[PDB]
Amino acid sequence: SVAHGLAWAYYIGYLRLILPELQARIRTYNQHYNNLLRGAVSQRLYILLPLDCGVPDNLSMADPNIRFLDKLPQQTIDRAGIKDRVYSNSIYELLENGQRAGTCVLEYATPLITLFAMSQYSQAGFSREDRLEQAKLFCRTLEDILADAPESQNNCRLIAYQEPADDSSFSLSQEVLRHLRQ
Amino acid sequence: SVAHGLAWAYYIGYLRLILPELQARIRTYNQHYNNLLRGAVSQRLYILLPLDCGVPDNLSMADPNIRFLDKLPQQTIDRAGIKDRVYSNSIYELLENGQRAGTCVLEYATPLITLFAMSQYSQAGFSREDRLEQAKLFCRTLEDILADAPESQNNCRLIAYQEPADDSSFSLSQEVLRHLRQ
Ligand SMILES: Cc1ccc2c(=O)c3cccc(CC(=O)O)c3oc2c1C
Ligand SMILES: Cc1ccc2c(=O)c3cccc(CC(=O)O)c3oc2c1C
Repeated sequence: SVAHGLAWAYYIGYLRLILPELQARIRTYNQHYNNLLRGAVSQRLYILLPLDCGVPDNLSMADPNIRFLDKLPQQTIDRAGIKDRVYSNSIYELLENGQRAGTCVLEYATPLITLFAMSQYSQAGFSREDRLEQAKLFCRTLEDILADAPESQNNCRLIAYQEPADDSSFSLSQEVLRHLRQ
Repeated sequence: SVAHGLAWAYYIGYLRLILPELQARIRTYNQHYNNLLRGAVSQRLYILLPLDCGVPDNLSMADPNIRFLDKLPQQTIDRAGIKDRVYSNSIYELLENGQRAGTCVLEYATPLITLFAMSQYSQAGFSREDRLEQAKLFCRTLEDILADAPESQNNCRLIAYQEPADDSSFSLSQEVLRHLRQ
């Protein structure tokens, strides 16, 4: 199964690398730019999982109620298969009814890009129906990995959603706010 | 298939983001530091694919006839799912009888880390035998992808190899040089 392997790859090649020092990075940021923030970023990493596998080029453009505010200070990673790579995470403001309702570190799950690409390329032998099935499977597998994972406790949140196409009353910031509220 | 999706993920999420500007980065290196390197690094990316999926902490330590020389100039990435990310590549010295015999951009394919991990974790439901079969299928699938991929014509080379178990005296250094010499 591609989703099974993708979930493990996403965990092994990203999440178990980024999550250990994430809560430290967020506390550090909440220390030094506190005068600037007049608030506090939340502790967890919020990962967007659109089931249609539609990943935009820029998250800032994706919803007018989600707004880029700041970068976390970087993290260079020193491991096998990874040498001197610079990882950065972005911090977003979430608006509700014109007002700031939350601030969190937020990003899309990259393997959805691969699932989407696989459905476009004929050499991959992957249909658009295969795609939705695999995306749900990817979400559930990853969910299960993180439940039992030493690195993943209390510091990572999966936000999976299906977007109606295309009455489009959907709000991405509403969906994130629903998880943030806890 | 796990390998099928890992190969596509490696192409979609690394190789096609890195290959397009590789030669230019190398060409550019062969100038600014031509006086420092006193030679030339070859222009392709050499990807090591150990079938036993053993990927070392430091390649430099996998064979002592493989020594780290220098880093390439950095590339920043502007794609979807990957804003403000800094990628570097490494140049290695290959030794033969104590002297330099070649210079190349060299790295292990990361999905083999994932294949290895999956064989170690119960939750992955993935055996040692599953691992070797999938590693072979990964190489074949990746080959097929690169053969017809726009970004991957003539700037990439796969070095798949199987370590004998009888003699613990196989030479990665020599294997890489065997490809290099053409
Ligand atoms: C741009 C892009 C696209 C797809 C993947 C991916 O499938 C994928 C799968 C497993 C692990 C990674 C590593 C990462 O998210 O940095 C992956 O990264 C991808 C990236 C960076
Ligand atoms: C450290 C590590 C381990 C495993 C993968 C991986 O499986 C994997 C699979 C597909 C794509 C990527 C992205 C990359 O190699 O930068 C992947 O990256 C990994 C990395 C960076």
